[PDB]
Amino acid sequence: IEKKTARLVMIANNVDPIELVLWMPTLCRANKVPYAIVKDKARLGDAVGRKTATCV
Amino acid sequence: GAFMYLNELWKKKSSDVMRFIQRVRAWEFRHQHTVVRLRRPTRPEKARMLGYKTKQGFSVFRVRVRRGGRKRPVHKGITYGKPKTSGVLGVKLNKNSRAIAEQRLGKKYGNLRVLNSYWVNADSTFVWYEVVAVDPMCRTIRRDPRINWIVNAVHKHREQRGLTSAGRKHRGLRHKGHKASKLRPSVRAAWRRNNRMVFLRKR
Amino acid sequence: GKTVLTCRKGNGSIYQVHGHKRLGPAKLRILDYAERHGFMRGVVKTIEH
Amino acid sequence: PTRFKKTRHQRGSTFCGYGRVGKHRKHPSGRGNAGGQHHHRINFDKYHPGYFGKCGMNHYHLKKNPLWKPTINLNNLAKLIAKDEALKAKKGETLPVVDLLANGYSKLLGNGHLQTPCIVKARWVSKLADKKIRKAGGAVVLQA
Amino acid sequence: RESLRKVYAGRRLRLAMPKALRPKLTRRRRLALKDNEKNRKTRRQLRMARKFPRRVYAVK
Amino acid sequence: PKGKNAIPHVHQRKHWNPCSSQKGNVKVFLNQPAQKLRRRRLRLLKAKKTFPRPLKALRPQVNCPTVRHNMKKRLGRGFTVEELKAAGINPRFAPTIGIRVDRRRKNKSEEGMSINIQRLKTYMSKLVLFPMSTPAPEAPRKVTEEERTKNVYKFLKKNHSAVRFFGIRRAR
RNA sequence: UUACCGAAUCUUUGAACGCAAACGGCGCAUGGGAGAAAUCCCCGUGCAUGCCAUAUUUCUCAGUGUCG
RNA sequence: UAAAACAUAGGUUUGUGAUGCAUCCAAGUGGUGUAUGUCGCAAACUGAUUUCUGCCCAGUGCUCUGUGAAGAGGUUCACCGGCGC
RNA sequence: ACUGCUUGGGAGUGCAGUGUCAAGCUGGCAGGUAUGUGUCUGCCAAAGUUAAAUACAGAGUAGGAAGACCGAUAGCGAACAAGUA
RNA sequence: CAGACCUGAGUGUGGCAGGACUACCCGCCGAACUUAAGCAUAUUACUAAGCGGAGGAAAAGAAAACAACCGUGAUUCUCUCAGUCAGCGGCGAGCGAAGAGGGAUCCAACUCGUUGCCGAAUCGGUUCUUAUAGGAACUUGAGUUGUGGCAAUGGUGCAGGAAUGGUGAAA
Ligand SMILES: [Mg+2]
Ligand SMILES: [Mg+2]
Ligand SMILES: [Mg+2]
Ligand SMILES: [Mg+2]
Ligand SMILES: [Mg+2]
Ligand SMILES: [Mg+2]
Ligand SMILES: [Mg+2]
Ligand SMILES: [Mg+2]
Ligand SMILES: [Mg+2]
Ligand SMILES: [Mg+2]
Ligand SMILES: [Mg+2]
Ligand SMILES: [Mg+2]
Ligand SMILES: [Mg+2]
Ligand SMILES: [Mg+2]
Ligand SMILES: [Mg+2]
Ligand SMILES: [Mg+2]
Ligand SMILES: [Mg+2]
Ligand SMILES: [Mg+2]
Ligand SMILES: [Mg+2]
Ligand SMILES: [Mg+2]
Ligand SMILES: [Mg+2]
Repeated sequence: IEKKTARLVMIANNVDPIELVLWMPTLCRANKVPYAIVKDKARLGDAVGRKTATCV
Repeated sequence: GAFMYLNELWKKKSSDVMRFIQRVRAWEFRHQHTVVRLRRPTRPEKARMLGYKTKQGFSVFRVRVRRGGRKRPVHKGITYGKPKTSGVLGVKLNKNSRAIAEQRLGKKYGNLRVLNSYWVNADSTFVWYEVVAVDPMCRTIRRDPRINWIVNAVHKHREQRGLTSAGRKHRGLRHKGHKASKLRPSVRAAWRRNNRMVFLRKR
Repeated sequence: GKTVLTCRKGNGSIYQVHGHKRLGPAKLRILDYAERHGFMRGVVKTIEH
Repeated sequence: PTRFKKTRHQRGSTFCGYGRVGKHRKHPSGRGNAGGQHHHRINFDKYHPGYFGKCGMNHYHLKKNPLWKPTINLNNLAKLIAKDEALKAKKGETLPVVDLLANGYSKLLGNGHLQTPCIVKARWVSKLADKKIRKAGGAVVLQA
Repeated sequence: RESLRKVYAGRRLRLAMPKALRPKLTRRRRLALKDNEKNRKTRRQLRMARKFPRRVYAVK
Repeated sequence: PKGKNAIPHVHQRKHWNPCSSQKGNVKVFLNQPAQKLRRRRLRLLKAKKTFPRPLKALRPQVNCPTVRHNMKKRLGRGFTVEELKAAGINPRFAPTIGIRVDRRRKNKSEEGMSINIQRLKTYMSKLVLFPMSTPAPEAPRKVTEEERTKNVYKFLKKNHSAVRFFGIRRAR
């Protein structure tokens, strides 16, 4: 995000402390990286083969 | 630099978003036991500063503590002897509340060895410190150079001895130099050292 | 001085209710759905002291 | 030596010099300096007149090392100069040189009759020392 | 005991050994870090000790 | 307190003494001599144990702090990184060859600096490394010169007054 | 026989911990024993709570928590 | 010291509707009256019955009716915040 | 800030409680008399480990060396089946 | 809805905790007697008792230290500083240090988090090599809600020693 090499980012909706990611939407909005929140860290999980993914 | 964001997000504890998150938790934490283990810290970045690592044998605990001053446990509130030593309500515990939470936990669970604690939340009645206990006999701990000191018997109950960072705070050891000379190896050590009647062998 | 008897009854030691032979609390029936939407017939069985 | 105590002399004389009447008690007056302003008032006022009170400005955290300015008089500079070196010191000739920090002195008070010149080398000097020291044909040279 | 040390000889079962047969020391010698894990040092330290070995010396 | 006796201030009103009642606060030195041997045995026990190696590692010549002592030149606590550099030694190599290092010292003056680079540079000559396979000023004596004219006091006192009333001469 | 120390032996207890306890009481499970017309009886081992780890062939689950 | 005292019944008075009253506890989603609920509970005084308890509410007791200003700031001054009757 | 303990620590030494709660784009903390301000000096807190020199002031284990000490009402309570009867 | 995760249970499994000791030591707790010729602040004393904890020492320790110097340089200790022309204090009784300095000790220093560059390189378990190697293969098991790296040894063999013991003189 900061290096803005990312060209899309996928914040997960739910997170144990949302604080982990709570800032992230503002940070993509600042680097003007496209981003989307999505329903579950479990789905970013399996999408990455991890059992949960806070982000992708 | 995700820590840098998550660290300054928590520096705004009074911000209405952080004030809301904290609100729901303190609600959520009131309806939980005085000690509660967590699979993860509420504050991953803060726990990790204090030596927590997401590894086997590191475990986190959220230990509640009632706020407000100590009431000294004299019967019927009466106090005997000199008027100075009177006073029930207003004298304060000379011990930290991170200390008391590190000590509640480490005494309930002698299985473990508390590393540090950090403030998590605090409603009107309670403060919550999430402790980072290490389990001395997890193999991951035993074999990691950065942490296996905790395994050594000298730290069995560090917290009860006021060795943890909280227990060094109220113990005055956050000050070197002239602000902690009467305090400095320990208040007790300072006392021996000054109150000894040295007798040089030839005087 | 020394503790007043009004204060000692609050220890509720010697000063507790007896009640070994008490039958239990004398209350109304639990406020069932039946109480709230109908009635429950109970026959009186015996009037105790 | 227990042999020499008059404890040992008056073994047998029942009251050990404390008197038959007016018996040797304990603390016939208070512990230590008790009643310094009462029943021992005549005592401190006679002997320790300034004992009670406060006199001046406080100096919180005094550091005596910065304050360290020990003094040697002109009259005592023979203590430092070698007697052999000091042998011939005409004012118009060569002079023994006397660093005073080396010898542990800081200021140079100009007391008595110096008459043998020396180039005293010291941190401080009296108004009268540098004058006397010059009039003898010597010279203080300031150091630190 | 000489035939149960025989049954449980070998690393694979040594953790499964009856503890009457397991080498009792003191409660502390057993719970203490073993040298196997005591002398562990972080990889940086391991390298910064090879790079500057306690080279022997004398001063004439 | 009857008589001319000085007012006594014998701070012994605490239970330092050991009686039936108290475990006293007392530090006698009865083992002083035994300890003197213990250390003495142990330093000798140590030098035997590390024969080539000097009993004590190389230390810097440092200035003492205050005005009371700045004339004194005590042994320091390890060389500056700048000193070890100038002597050409490597600072993390230095301790392994018996040279104390001290990251905290600053070479505030070129004097203590150069006294030490000479010291390490002198030590590295004396050093024998098995392959893995205090200086100060003095003065003699001299004729007095221009010194005879000037009063050093009004020189000393201007310079003292200059600082002493420096803040009070600004407002005027 | 003495001295020492490696192998063991170490009864009832006791933190005491299977449950009790002014009871040399009583269990459940596991294996043994004797025995006996099985029931009884003795014995060994396990069986406290809390917590950490783990389920290494990844245990079984619970939630109008989140989703799919 | 067995009384003349205490108790006593009887009398009165006070609190109090559970958010209670009295009250224990260092402390708590702790405790006692209260397994109760005014014909109850808690507190006091008097001391069976008969008879009567006059006058005094003066005293005492009980009851009832942060925000501005100045200052460089520390600060200072000002305004609002249970009594008296 | 308030309170409380604490300290030689003094308009606060440390601490605790509660309220309040930073900074890091003239940073922060110390610089032993408060405040605002300007210089300068040392430092870089709120995470962690760490031998030695030190304690053993009613401990232990295994040994050892002693004494200008006591000498059986003394020295440990205990020279003995003494923390025993 | 099947599952998935999150949260939480239940067993199995492998461990630990609890007790003792507690002279010293670390944390809290916390008197009064006494002294002040009374006594409340003070003092006793930040002591005793009380509670909780360690170890063979502990605690402390690597600078948010001192100084104000020609500057020193972790901690502990010690002598001194100093019963102080510090300071506290019904400024009374009383209490009372610190810098520096001599010394002991000291080839004494390091590690995280973070930052940056990477990004599972990690860990656990299984097997394996004569090895629960700092090895190797293998593992979704944990872990990217961040392990770890970078910059700011295990196995087997021989010996000697030391140290303890065993032996051992004259007349
Ligand atoms: Mg006579
Ligand atoms: Mg006499
Ligand atoms: Mg007489
Ligand atoms: Mg007399
Ligand atoms: Mg008389
Ligand atoms: Mg004074
Ligand atoms: Mg049992
Ligand atoms: Mg009566
Ligand atoms: Mg009547
Ligand atoms: Mg009337
Ligand atoms: Mg005090
Ligand atoms: Mg910092
Ligand atoms: Mg005897
Ligand atoms: Mg214990
Ligand atoms: Mg008195
Ligand atoms: Mg005690
Ligand atoms: Mg330690
Ligand atoms: Mg430590
Ligand atoms: Mg130092
Ligand atoms: Mg004191
Ligand atoms: Mg990391």
